[PDB]
Amino acid sequence: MLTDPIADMLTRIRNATRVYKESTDVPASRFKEEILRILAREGFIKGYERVDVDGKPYLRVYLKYGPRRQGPDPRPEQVIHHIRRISKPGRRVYVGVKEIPRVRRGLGIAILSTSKGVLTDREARKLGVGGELICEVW
Amino acid sequence: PTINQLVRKGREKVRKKSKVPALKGAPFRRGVCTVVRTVTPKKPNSALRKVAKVRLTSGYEVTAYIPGEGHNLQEHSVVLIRGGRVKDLWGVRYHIVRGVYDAAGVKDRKKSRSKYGTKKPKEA
RNA sequence: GGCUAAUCCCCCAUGUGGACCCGCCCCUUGGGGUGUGUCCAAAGGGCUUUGCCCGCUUCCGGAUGGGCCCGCGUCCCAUCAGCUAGUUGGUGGGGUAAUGGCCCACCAAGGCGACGACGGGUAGCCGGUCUGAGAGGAUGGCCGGCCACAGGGGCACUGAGACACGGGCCCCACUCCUACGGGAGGCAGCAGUUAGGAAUCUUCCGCAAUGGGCGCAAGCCUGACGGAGCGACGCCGCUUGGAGGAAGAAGCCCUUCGGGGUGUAAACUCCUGAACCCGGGACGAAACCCCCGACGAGGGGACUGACGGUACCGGGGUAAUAGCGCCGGCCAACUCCGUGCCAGCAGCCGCGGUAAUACGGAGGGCGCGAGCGUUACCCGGAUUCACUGGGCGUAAAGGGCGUGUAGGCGGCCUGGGGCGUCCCAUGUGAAAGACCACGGCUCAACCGUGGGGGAGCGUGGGAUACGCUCAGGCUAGACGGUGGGAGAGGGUGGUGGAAUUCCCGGAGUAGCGGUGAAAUGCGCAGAUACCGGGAGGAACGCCGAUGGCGAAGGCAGCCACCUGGUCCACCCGUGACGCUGAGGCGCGAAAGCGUGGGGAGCAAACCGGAUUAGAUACCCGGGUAGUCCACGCCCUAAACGAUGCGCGCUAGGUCUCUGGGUCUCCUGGGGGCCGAAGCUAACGCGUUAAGCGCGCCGCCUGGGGAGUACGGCCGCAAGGC
RNA sequence: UUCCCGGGCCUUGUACACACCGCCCGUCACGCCAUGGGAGCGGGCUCUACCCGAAGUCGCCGGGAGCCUACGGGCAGGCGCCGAGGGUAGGGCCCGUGACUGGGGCGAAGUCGUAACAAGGUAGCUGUACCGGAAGGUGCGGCUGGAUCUUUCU
Ligand SMILES: [Mg+2]
Ligand SMILES: [Mg+2]
Ligand SMILES: [Mg+2]
Ligand SMILES: [Mg+2]
Ligand SMILES: [Mg+2]
Ligand SMILES: [Mg+2]
Ligand SMILES: [Mg+2]
Ligand SMILES: [Mg+2]
Ligand SMILES: [Mg+2]
Ligand SMILES: [Mg+2]
Ligand SMILES: [Mg+2]
Ligand SMILES: [Mg+2]
Ligand SMILES: [Mg+2]
Ligand SMILES: [Mg+2]
Ligand SMILES: [Mg+2]
Ligand SMILES: [Mg+2]
Ligand SMILES: [Mg+2]
Ligand SMILES: [Mg+2]
Ligand SMILES: [Mg+2]
Ligand SMILES: [Mg+2]
Ligand SMILES: [Mg+2]
Ligand SMILES: [Mg+2]
Ligand SMILES: [Mg+2]
Ligand SMILES: [Mg+2]
Ligand SMILES: [Mg+2]
Ligand SMILES: [Mg+2]
Ligand SMILES: [Mg+2]
Ligand SMILES: [Mg+2]
Ligand SMILES: [Mg+2]
Ligand SMILES: [Mg+2]
Ligand SMILES: [Mg+2]
Ligand SMILES: [Mg+2]
Ligand SMILES: [Mg+2]
Ligand SMILES: [Mg+2]
Ligand SMILES: [Mg+2]
Ligand SMILES: [Mg+2]
Ligand SMILES: [Mg+2]
Ligand SMILES: [Mg+2]
Ligand SMILES: [Mg+2]
Ligand SMILES: [Mg+2]
Ligand SMILES: [Mg+2]
Ligand SMILES: [Mg+2]
Ligand SMILES: [Mg+2]
Ligand SMILES: [Mg+2]
Ligand SMILES: [Mg+2]
Ligand SMILES: [Mg+2]
Ligand SMILES: [Mg+2]
Ligand SMILES: [Mg+2]
Ligand SMILES: [Mg+2]
Ligand SMILES: [Mg+2]
Ligand SMILES: [Mg+2]
Ligand SMILES: [Mg+2]
Ligand SMILES: [Mg+2]
Ligand SMILES: [Mg+2]
Ligand SMILES: [Mg+2]
Ligand SMILES: [Mg+2]
Ligand SMILES: [Mg+2]
Ligand SMILES: [Mg+2]
Ligand SMILES: [Mg+2]
Ligand SMILES: [Mg+2]
Ligand SMILES: [Mg+2]
Ligand SMILES: [Mg+2]
Ligand SMILES: [Mg+2]
Ligand SMILES: [Mg+2]
Ligand SMILES: [Mg+2]
Ligand SMILES: [Mg+2]
Ligand SMILES: [Mg+2]
Ligand SMILES: [Mg+2]
Ligand SMILES: [Mg+2]
Ligand SMILES: [Mg+2]
Ligand SMILES: [Mg+2]
Ligand SMILES: [Mg+2]
Ligand SMILES: [Mg+2]
Ligand SMILES: [Mg+2]
Ligand SMILES: [Mg+2]
Ligand SMILES: [Mg+2]
Ligand SMILES: [Mg+2]
Ligand SMILES: [Mg+2]
Ligand SMILES: [Mg+2]
Ligand SMILES: [Mg+2]
Ligand SMILES: [Mg+2]
Ligand SMILES: [Mg+2]
Ligand SMILES: [Mg+2]
Ligand SMILES: [Mg+2]
Ligand SMILES: [Mg+2]
Ligand SMILES: [Mg+2]
Ligand SMILES: [Mg+2]
Ligand SMILES: [Mg+2]
Ligand SMILES: [Mg+2]
Ligand SMILES: [Mg+2]
Ligand SMILES: [Mg+2]
Ligand SMILES: [Mg+2]
Ligand SMILES: [Mg+2]
Ligand SMILES: [Mg+2]
Ligand SMILES: [Mg+2]
Ligand SMILES: [Mg+2]
Ligand SMILES: [Mg+2]
Ligand SMILES: [Mg+2]
Ligand SMILES: [Mg+2]
Ligand SMILES: [Mg+2]
Ligand SMILES: [Mg+2]
Ligand SMILES: [Mg+2]
Ligand SMILES: [Mg+2]
Ligand SMILES: [Mg+2]
Ligand SMILES: [Mg+2]
Ligand SMILES: [Mg+2]
Ligand SMILES: [Mg+2]
Ligand SMILES: [Mg+2]
Ligand SMILES: [Mg+2]
Ligand SMILES: [Mg+2]
Ligand SMILES: [Mg+2]
Ligand SMILES: [Mg+2]
Ligand SMILES: [Mg+2]
Ligand SMILES: [Mg+2]
Ligand SMILES: [Mg+2]
Ligand SMILES: [Mg+2]
Ligand SMILES: [Mg+2]
Ligand SMILES: [Mg+2]
Ligand SMILES: [Mg+2]
Ligand SMILES: [Mg+2]
Ligand SMILES: [Mg+2]
Ligand SMILES: [Mg+2]
Ligand SMILES: [Mg+2]
Ligand SMILES: [Mg+2]
Ligand SMILES: [Mg+2]
Ligand SMILES: [Mg+2]
Ligand SMILES: [Mg+2]
Ligand SMILES: [Mg+2]
Ligand SMILES: [Mg+2]
Ligand SMILES: [Mg+2]
Ligand SMILES: [Mg+2]
Ligand SMILES: [Mg+2]
Ligand SMILES: [Mg+2]
Repeated sequence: MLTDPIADMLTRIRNATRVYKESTDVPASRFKEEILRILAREGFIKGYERVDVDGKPYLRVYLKYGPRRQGPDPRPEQVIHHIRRISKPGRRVYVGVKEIPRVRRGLGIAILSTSKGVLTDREARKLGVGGELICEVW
Repeated sequence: PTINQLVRKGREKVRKKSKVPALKGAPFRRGVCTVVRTVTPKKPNSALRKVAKVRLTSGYEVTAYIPGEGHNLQEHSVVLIRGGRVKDLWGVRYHIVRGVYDAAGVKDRKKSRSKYGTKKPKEA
């Protein structure tokens, strides 16, 4: 049993990208899907699809990288530099609308889960709601 | 420590210990000389440093430096304790204030008068 | 003892109404209505006395101000862990404005506590204030709000209200008065005295203003207050001049004797005019009151000052205080002389023993300037208690190991509720302060008017992703079933051979033994070496590994029995049953303790021999506890991977133990070695993580003092925590 | 080429870096400072048990034993509970001084040891135990945080 499936998914993505994998399988759930959809729309991942591994649901996530680089270490820039759980089981952070944080001066995102659904920071402000602060990504 | 651990226990505020129980809280303290003598400083230096044993208005007994060139303090004189140490001496935690009570300000000192407690000289 | 009035006290009456018992109705805690019975009122004074004023009585409501009650928030020590007898509850009663163990009677046996009760220490709390990027830390003077106390302690009376600072009773301490019986006092009010202390003001003016008490008013009272005084204690404004003035006086300092510096600085020239004199001179003041009107509304009119002859305005008018710290780095400012580990400096590192930008003076310089330094204390920096925002292989820091209690945390799908969470509205968040705007004193400090913000909490409405919860469902976690394994895992009993020692016998002499060399020691009572036989105890060669098992400590001959853990295949069963784990409980090398055994070898202590300057030591000869078994304690360790447990994720290569497979190889589970990414102070770690993440526990916070002291718990003691 | 003296290069350990003519530990003595135990004694608090108990409120009596009366009762006064505070007895805790005593910390820098750091000259460390006045030594077991006869000191 994963103790925090969301943190687990984010971490899988992190590890995956850090070795420049083309894709990564996370065990599937609705909530994970919503978080993904947000990433995909934001451009951090190419996309994701549903797939059955050992006849079990998984979300396969297609990662995204930079162009090849020059000099020593040709390895390309990451599209996801930073992916981090904020609210965790055992400390759950919830923010009001006035408290939804601007991430990397706007270049990043924060993902919130709200009673309007899973939004980004901008989405939540424009919708005027707060909620649980899920993760930072930039 | 895990968050639950801080909820259970929590960080501990660090108490501060007074380097100077001249105390009764005070900035200065009146006292009476018991001994007036000299002492030999710590390892790297050599000199005869001038100090006094003082009984205090705080009912305390302490060694005090007698800063200056010359010093008039005698056995039974009354004196004002400043506080602050002399680093190369032993357990001298306080200085005597020049210019007040029986400790007169340093004879013929032109430059830093306030420390050493001497008034302004005369001009021709 | 006697006289006497009243708005003083009391009795009958009138009952608008009201209070009480009982009944009824509506509301629902003792709220409101109603009926019968009962019970309860009043005070008079002034006037221009025919009408009005000031009052009085009962009732209902208003307003203001309080009492009591609840949720939540409110410092340190667990070396304070158990506390409690009106204690916890009940029935009845007493008491109060009123609930209430607030108090008493009787009954029940309860109440509180690791979510920290009880105990000890400290402390008035807050709006705010200081600091801080913030979070936070620290504080609560002044001003506003609340509490509490009035020399210490108890108590009540009077009243709407007090258990009453300038009221009362009692006790205690203290000061005084005393005819020795006895009395009087209460500045933590203003001012003042004294003691203590580093330190904190005038025995001022005034009732003019605002406010308060009484009075119909006139008016009286007000050390509240409005002022003035003293202290650079703080903040703010202001001054000690302004312009001209040398290819650059003197003096003083440096000098490479050429010169360089103080420096336009001065002198001097001119100009302005702080102080100061003269003149004028306030605002704060309009009501109370007078007139008309009806003592109203309205309109009109006059008295009224501490500050003060102050501020201010006009005229006149003198170049007219500067100091304090620093100048080695941090840190802005350098030279000369004097001193020679002295005298001294010092916040830290450090400077001074003959060139001292560090001591002392001087010149010069930097910084502030009516101030400048110092000491003390708070925040800061310090991310150095780390929520923001730290750690633990070797720097401090993983608990010896486990089992599990409380607690913390929790896979996938669906539905209900909406407690957390979020949103809107709304009430509250006083004033002051902070912020913003505009304004008032010439400015500012200071002050006014206005606007905004604001966590938190109350009420109402809404949202449902996440967390919670309830109901249902799934199988990927977890456990089970079946069938295979490998194993020094544990307990019990038995048994085997090598060797040592000892005893018996044979044979057999002169030494053996031991060391660097020796000696003690053993041998003619026949040793050593050799052979045969016996007794006993302890440990298991080869196999044996760089191997295996266990949670750790730890486990090695062979056999049997009892028994724990674990791995793989099948994918068969249950359906989240999970992870962690403060306490608790159990295990826990060696040594050690107790009672009994056992005793071959080894062997602390010990007895000897050498070596050595000496020996207690290193080497040699003996040797007791002990080492071994039973049982009961002890609970430490480099108990080490110096690396807590679990889960998921992130290249490979290679050797190996053990399963499965179509067995080159692949697929599990172990042990190792190199190494991706990555990490790390480095060394190193690297699918057996010291990488990336999540959950929970333990632990750290400079070195010593010190795993010490005191306390407590445990222990037979040693000693442990 | 083993040895003695001097030297060169590579490697290893090091707590040395004035650099082994080094460093540190420790004992006895000498100077100060803080502290522990502590007989006995001085004062304080607190609890429990019992005795005394002011004021006052409340309760009872208030009687041919007092005062008033409209005969309904009122006051004085007595008694009781409670009760500040005092005493006695013991229990516990906190300061004060303290004979005697244990280490500890420094300090000019003396004394004699040579344990540790190089395989520190017997590898070290360690829990426990015995021995020594102590440094230490030895036993047993553990750790690697170990290097490839004796015989000093600077
Ligand atoms: Mg790929
Ligand atoms: Mg909120
Ligand atoms: Mg004292
Ligand atoms: Mg009379
Ligand atoms: Mg009379
Ligand atoms: Mg009469
Ligand atoms: Mg009356
Ligand atoms: Mg009547
Ligand atoms: Mg009626
Ligand atoms: Mg009211
Ligand atoms: Mg203690
Ligand atoms: Mg009682
Ligand atoms: Mg009353
Ligand atoms: Mg009752
Ligand atoms: Mg609780
Ligand atoms: Mg107090
Ligand atoms: Mg601020
Ligand atoms: Mg506070
Ligand atoms: Mg106040
Ligand atoms: Mg009192
Ligand atoms: Mg009194
Ligand atoms: Mg009192
Ligand atoms: Mg009172
Ligand atoms: Mg008074
Ligand atoms: Mg004095
Ligand atoms: Mg004053
Ligand atoms: Mg007045
Ligand atoms: Mg008035
Ligand atoms: Mg009136
Ligand atoms: Mg005043
Ligand atoms: Mg000029
Ligand atoms: Mg010149
Ligand atoms: Mg003129
Ligand atoms: Mg006026
Ligand atoms: Mg006026
Ligand atoms: Mg008229
Ligand atoms: Mg009028
Ligand atoms: Mg003028
Ligand atoms: Mg003029
Ligand atoms: Mg002049
Ligand atoms: Mg500088
Ligand atoms: Mg100086
Ligand atoms: Mg000289
Ligand atoms: Mg010189
Ligand atoms: Mg020099
Ligand atoms: Mg100088
Ligand atoms: Mg200096
Ligand atoms: Mg100088
Ligand atoms: Mg100067
Ligand atoms: Mg000023
Ligand atoms: Mg901090
Ligand atoms: Mg900070
Ligand atoms: Mg600290
Ligand atoms: Mg943190
Ligand atoms: Mg915070
Ligand atoms: Mg740290
Ligand atoms: Mg461990
Ligand atoms: Mg549980
Ligand atoms: Mg969940
Ligand atoms: Mg809700
Ligand atoms: Mg609001
Ligand atoms: Mg406000
Ligand atoms: Mg305002
Ligand atoms: Mg602030
Ligand atoms: Mg203005
Ligand atoms: Mg203001
Ligand atoms: Mg609501
Ligand atoms: Mg719904
Ligand atoms: Mg739901
Ligand atoms: Mg739960
Ligand atoms: Mg279910
Ligand atoms: Mg099986
Ligand atoms: Mg076995
Ligand atoms: Mg066995
Ligand atoms: Mg045999
Ligand atoms: Mg024989
Ligand atoms: Mg024979
Ligand atoms: Mg013989
Ligand atoms: Mg012989
Ligand atoms: Mg034989
Ligand atoms: Mg025998
Ligand atoms: Mg072997
Ligand atoms: Mg081992
Ligand atoms: Mg078995
Ligand atoms: Mg088995
Ligand atoms: Mg199945
Ligand atoms: Mg089923
Ligand atoms: Mg566990
Ligand atoms: Mg446990
Ligand atoms: Mg044991
Ligand atoms: Mg043993
Ligand atoms: Mg024994
Ligand atoms: Mg032997
Ligand atoms: Mg010998
Ligand atoms: Mg021996
Ligand atoms: Mg460590
Ligand atoms: Mg340890
Ligand atoms: Mg950890
Ligand atoms: Mg491998
Ligand atoms: Mg096979
Ligand atoms: Mg493996
Ligand atoms: Mg690398
Ligand atoms: Mg590196
Ligand atoms: Mg490696
Ligand atoms: Mg792995
Ligand atoms: Mg893996
Ligand atoms: Mg891991
Ligand atoms: Mg590390
Ligand atoms: Mg310390
Ligand atoms: Mg110990
Ligand atoms: Mg005992
Ligand atoms: Mg011990
Ligand atoms: Mg040589
Ligand atoms: Mg060469
Ligand atoms: Mg070289
Ligand atoms: Mg070498
Ligand atoms: Mg080494
Ligand atoms: Mg050194
Ligand atoms: Mg040296
Ligand atoms: Mg009594
Ligand atoms: Mg009476
Ligand atoms: Mg009594
Ligand atoms: Mg002593
Ligand atoms: Mg040695
Ligand atoms: Mg040794
Ligand atoms: Mg050695
Ligand atoms: Mg030992
Ligand atoms: Mg001994
Ligand atoms: Mg020995
Ligand atoms: Mg050993
Ligand atoms: Mg170490
Ligand atoms: Mg070692
Ligand atoms: Mg020798």
